[PDB]
Amino acid sequence: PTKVEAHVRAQMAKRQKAHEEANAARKLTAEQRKVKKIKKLKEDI
Amino acid sequence: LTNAQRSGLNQIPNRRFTLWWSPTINRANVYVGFQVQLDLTGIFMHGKIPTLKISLIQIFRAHLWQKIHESIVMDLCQVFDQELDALEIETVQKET
Amino acid sequence: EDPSLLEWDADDFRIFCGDLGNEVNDDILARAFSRFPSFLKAKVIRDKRTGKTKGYGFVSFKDPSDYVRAMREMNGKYVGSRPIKLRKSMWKDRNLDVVRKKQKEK
Amino acid sequence: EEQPKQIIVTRKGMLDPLEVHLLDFPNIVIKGSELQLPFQACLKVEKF
Amino acid sequence: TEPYLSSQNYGELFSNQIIWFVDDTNVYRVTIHKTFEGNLTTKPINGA
Amino acid sequence: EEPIVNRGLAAALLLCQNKGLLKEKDGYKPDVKIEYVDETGRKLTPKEAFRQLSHRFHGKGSGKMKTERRMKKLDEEALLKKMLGTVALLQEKQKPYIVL
RNA sequence: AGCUUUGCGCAGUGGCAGUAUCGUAGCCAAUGAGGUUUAUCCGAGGCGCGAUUUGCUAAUUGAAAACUUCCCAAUAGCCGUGACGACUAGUCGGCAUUGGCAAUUUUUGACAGUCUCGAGACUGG
Repeated sequence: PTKVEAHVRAQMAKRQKAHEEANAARKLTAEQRKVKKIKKLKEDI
Repeated sequence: LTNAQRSGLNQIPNRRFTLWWSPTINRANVYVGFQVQLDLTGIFMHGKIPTLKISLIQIFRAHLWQKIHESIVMDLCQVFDQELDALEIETVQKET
Repeated sequence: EDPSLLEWDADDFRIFCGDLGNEVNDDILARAFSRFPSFLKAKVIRDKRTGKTKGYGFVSFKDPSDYVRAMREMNGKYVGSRPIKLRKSMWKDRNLDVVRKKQKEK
Repeated sequence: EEQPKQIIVTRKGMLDPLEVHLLDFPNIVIKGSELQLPFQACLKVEKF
Repeated sequence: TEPYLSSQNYGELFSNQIIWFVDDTNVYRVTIHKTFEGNLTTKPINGA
Repeated sequence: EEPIVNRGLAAALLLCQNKGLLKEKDGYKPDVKIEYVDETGRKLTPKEAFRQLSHRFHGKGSGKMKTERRMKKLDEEALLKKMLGTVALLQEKQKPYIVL
């Protein structure tokens, strides 16, 4: 019984890994947070 | 389902009734003969009983009459090959 | 391994049409799909020693964008005298069912 | 390989639904039992 | 209707043909719990 | 409960019975056996004996997919009847209730 | 810089799914739907009609369940016998097929079980 849900364990690891991939890209890497915090704080004086 | 399909679904028990009482309805005393032999089947149908024609065609569909005759012929020759020498038979011949 | 599957492939996609009228359609199918996607190759499976059509036929299209519109529009469309039924081609040959058997045990 | 081909119901009111729900498996045999086996004793052991 | 599993037919349980027993008695079970002043509850518990 | 007793046969019969594994004519008994078999020697179901008869009658057998299903079905019977408890015991001894 | 709220979108774990989820082009609806509780109070959708994609796999009937078969003929150890051949009526080698190959020296089984520290003992009542 360990073999079939070991396959599906590798596949759900693939699935959770793909969720973490789609969160890994589109992440505001290190400075896109900085430019969006800037465009939040720097108004249109 | 449609009104015509409900009609046909209620005529289904007439089909099983006609097929049930077929040996005494489809005889020659009951309907004087205009004996139409059923196609690819050895049944004669005294009287146009179209419900019985549909039921007996659906029984003998896909050449069941010829398959019955072929199976009986080949099983009988299987019997005659099983009992060849002890009836003093040289061989059998399934005729063409 | 029949030596006739190699006349359509250019990595192109094949639509499978079946339920076709065996009295006709030898080139009627080509005629009907011809407007879509420029001169192409569309066969009909007419078996030998008989000259009778086995039903099904394979129309190979240049695009899988072309394919979706063709499939959706000509599904059940009156062609010769029977409405065509459309599915995707199998081509389960040796080099893919060996891979399928290797994917079975994994 | 691990599916059974003979299934024995202890309580007699289950073989008739088992006939219905196992028509995908006509290879299996659904018989009743004259001997009933106390599997509520399995409930009585603390682990189960 | 198959011969029910008697005490003279149970010897067929142990040949090579794989056999299952389905005891469905303990599936739906309850506990009936009183407090004296007020009312009385019945808690459906898990079964097997 | 019966052991196959060494120097003894009858205990094996009491085991297998418990397990339920059991014109001037010629003048003679013609034991007609009418039997339907495939090429492998298996005793044939009358539905599939009629199917073999009708394949030979119509001259057109099954397709490829139904022959795949039928052949894989026959070796499913062959693989089944030629025989996870030890794997369950080894998985339980690794840690008792293997919940699926 | 970190925390965090709200709304929306994406994916994931789980749960639910015919008193559930929606469509509404027909009408009505914050210019108030719908209100028996608390009514000089509450505040959101309501009534009807109409619904409940796609891929994979299994199983059944059926002749056939849709991806480019059956049948006939022949070929693929020894003791005897027949010729051919070789060596002196006898012997030997190869070839061929017109009978046989479970009764002590072989190929149709004196084997099987037990016990003791590579070696022996016991039983087959």
